[PDB]
Amino acid sequence: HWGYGKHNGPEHWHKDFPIAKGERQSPVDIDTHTAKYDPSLKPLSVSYDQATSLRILNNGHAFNVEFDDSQDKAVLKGGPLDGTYRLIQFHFHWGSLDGQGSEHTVDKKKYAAELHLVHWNTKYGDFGKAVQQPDGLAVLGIFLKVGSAKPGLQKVVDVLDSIKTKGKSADFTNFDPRGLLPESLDYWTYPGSLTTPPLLECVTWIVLKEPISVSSEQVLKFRKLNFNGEGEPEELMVDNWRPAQPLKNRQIKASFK
Ligand SMILES: NS(=O)(=O)c1ccc(-n2ccn(-c3ccc(F)cc3F)c2=O)cc1
Ligand SMILES: [Zn+2]
Repeated sequence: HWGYGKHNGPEHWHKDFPIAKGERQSPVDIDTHTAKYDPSLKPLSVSYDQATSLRILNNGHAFNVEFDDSQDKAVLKGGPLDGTYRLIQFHFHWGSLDGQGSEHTVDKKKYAAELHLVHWNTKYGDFGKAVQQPDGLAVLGIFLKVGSAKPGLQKVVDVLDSIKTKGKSADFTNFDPRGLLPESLDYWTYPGSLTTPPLLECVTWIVLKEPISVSSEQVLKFRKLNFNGEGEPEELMVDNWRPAQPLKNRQIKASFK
């Protein structure tokens, strides 16, 4: 099965998932000087006031905080998007060292981690139908750097001991994802893909310019998670990021200049 190891990592994925070599794969390097300001881009509308978190799950590749997406409770609209996209889950990618961990890069700079807030287009009725469509998903990506603690992240950090291994889940209600956002909603956007198998080319990527800062203690707690299940040999869940893929015939657009 695919993973992030020496024998099953990103360079192997194309054997089971040939779209890994496709025309709109993610992540990419964001070259800030070649991105083009698009004044027709609208400000993002992030409406998370009614978000209903349900649970947190270690899926063996990352941990997902999952939300109730059976009604328009937490939605993303505006920006480059047409229609309404519902928040289904968020997760992170992170490194074994503070100098790596993000999937997107900015002028080849790697951040310590990257947050992905995953949303699906309500015109397709459910998430599984949405991932089959070229405009099915919108993922809001936010970079993490190590510095001051992020207070809004601490309740995530504190539950991780309960989902150490693959397949473990825990109740996780009343979490407010607005506490994970930076001050500015300036962004870059491009059409791309899921960054893990099945690597489907269904994502409008929206990557925020402004990182959030988390403390060294917070990221150390991510690095104590395990890829393995309980009772299997322990392998630390670190470096669960795919490297930058070729931009090919794509232009990255900026909402700011
Ligand atoms: N890192 S990311 O681009 O934000 C990303 C990467 C992979 C996923 N992902 C993996 C499996 N699935 C999935 C789950 C249920 C389903 F019906 C279809 C899927 F593709 C999925 O959405 C979701 C998000
Ligand atoms: Zn992700």
